[PDB]
Amino acid sequence: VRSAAVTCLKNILATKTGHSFWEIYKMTTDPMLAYLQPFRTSRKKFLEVPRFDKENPFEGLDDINLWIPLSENHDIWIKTLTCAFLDSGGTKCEILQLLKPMCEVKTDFCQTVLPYLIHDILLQDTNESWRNL
Amino acid sequence: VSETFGYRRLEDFMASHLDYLVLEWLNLQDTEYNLSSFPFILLNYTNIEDFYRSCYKVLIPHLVIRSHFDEVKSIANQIQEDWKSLLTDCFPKILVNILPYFAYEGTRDSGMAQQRETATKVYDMLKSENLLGKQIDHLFISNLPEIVVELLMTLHEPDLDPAPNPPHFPSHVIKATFAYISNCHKTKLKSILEILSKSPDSYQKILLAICEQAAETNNVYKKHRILKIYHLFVSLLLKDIKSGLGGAWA
Repeated sequence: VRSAAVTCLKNILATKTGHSFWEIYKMTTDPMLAYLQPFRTSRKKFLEVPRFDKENPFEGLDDINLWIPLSENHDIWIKTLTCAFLDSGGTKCEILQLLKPMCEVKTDFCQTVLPYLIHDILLQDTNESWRNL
Repeated sequence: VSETFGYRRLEDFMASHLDYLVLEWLNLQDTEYNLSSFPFILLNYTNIEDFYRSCYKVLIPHLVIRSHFDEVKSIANQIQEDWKSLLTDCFPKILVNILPYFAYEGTRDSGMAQQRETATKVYDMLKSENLLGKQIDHLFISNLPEIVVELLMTLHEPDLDPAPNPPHFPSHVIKATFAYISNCHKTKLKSILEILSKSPDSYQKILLAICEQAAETNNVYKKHRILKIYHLFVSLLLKDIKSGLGGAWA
């Protein structure tokens, strides 16, 4: 969990969104800023999060068995649902793409991040296909 | 035996001692006693190529320090992998074999002076153009926490406890090696923690690397040895609190 958190922190702070967050947040006094000093680095070129264009972005999520397996196993269910949302190309926010390794190791993180993934999916929705599904 | 000790698989318990087994096998120095003749069937690996694939990180440094570069080349072109990459991936383990012998009273006795001599010969030999000598300094600088961790893991202070894997040195030898590494640097600084402070994330890696091997093992003696290594590193870190560890002190 510690290694995954460090990797995710580095990846998020590397991107443009992380830098823009830091510009606003460095004024406030918070121990988290002191903790996150070493992981942050200054680079000429911002980190680029790859975008892959799936042939059918809906096949991964259009599975009734995926939504309701409910075999008395909540952890693997939530992990699979979060992973299926992440591996689709619908998500547009860059920092959400980098949360997969930490999601794979914590169920509470998957539960926390699922509403944000759904909101980001619906925000970029065109022609109401995602909304209907 | 592995089940009684607590290892979930035989491979883990067997590879815990793999370095010692390889060194002792090579120490026989007989024609019939070769790395190919090693009983990999004791491991679950079915064939020699699988054993090479799973243990090259351990076998290569011994061949390199013993100067059998033809042997590691043979391993490379039977394993169908980049020989350059194979030699590069094992660089810290080789460095903890050459480097520590320079900084501790060379030619003090006829016994330990030959280790210095062969280490110097090997290190000067890889400086050639055919080997890593073109970018050896870049490889040294690039991943410095790796050499630091591998040097730290050789700690062994002489009570009534098992010795670690065969390459082990006392604490003062490790400190002398760190001093030599800092001195050999281009800017020639007195403390290794200065160059270690150039990248503040390095302290994160080292403390994790000591931690990881602490959690993977369940033997009490090995845990105590890892705790001693951790104490050594933390004391060394606290010794450089005057200037701060490059903003990573908190």
